[PDB]
Amino acid sequence: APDSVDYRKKGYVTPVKNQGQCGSCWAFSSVGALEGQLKKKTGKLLNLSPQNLVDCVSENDGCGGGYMTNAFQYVQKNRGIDSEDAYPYVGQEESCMYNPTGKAAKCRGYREIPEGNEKALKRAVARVGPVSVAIDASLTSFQFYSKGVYYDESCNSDNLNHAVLAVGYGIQKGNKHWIIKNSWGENWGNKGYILMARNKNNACGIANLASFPKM
Ligand SMILES: *C(#N)C1=NC(N2[C][C][N][C][C]2)=NC([N][C]2[C][C][C][C][C]2)=N1
Repeated sequence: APDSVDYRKKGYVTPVKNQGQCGSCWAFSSVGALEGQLKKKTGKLLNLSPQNLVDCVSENDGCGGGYMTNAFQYVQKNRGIDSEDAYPYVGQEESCMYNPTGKAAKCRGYREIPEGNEKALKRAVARVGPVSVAIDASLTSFQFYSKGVYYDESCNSDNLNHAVLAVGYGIQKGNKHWIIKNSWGENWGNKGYILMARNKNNACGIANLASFPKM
């Protein structure tokens, strides 16, 4: 263990989920960050509801994509977000079914990492916890990733098409990286995660759309 951190070993990360056919990566990413702050603030965490966000964040497009900051704003204005148990994931948008009795967390706003600043993202991951981020995950090599530290210069930092969650950082075999939680199931990548090159010119745009909720 070098100059690094891995929140999976600290109870700040819930099990890896599978968004299914639905383009809800942004909802899983948002919930992931919210869950981390729930643990930081209260000492306990709980699977929050991605469906709640898919069905109720009108500024977003449901299974057609969306932004994490919009989700954080919703939780704030809504005065809460339901737990997974109270508002189960069905993988398809349905009418907003938010129920305050199932509230499991709330937030008072959010902060965005300065665009392209990986040092700032590193500081946020160390001082805040899991951070919602967006990347270019369109490359076939990204999708079939299995191990090691992913680095492909063909990645387009101007084409963020998938939202994920930075749950740590460190170094493998001399290769600095970010520990990334995806939402394509535990069967994807390495147990649901991917190690992405860190301090390599903001590879794949990892620090271009990073944010976290405030509690
Ligand atoms: C996720 N999952 C996710 N899915 C989509 N789409 C739209 C195009 N067709 C597939 C489903 N879109 C987005 N948008 C985000 C990309 C990363 C930056 C914030 C928006 N996410």
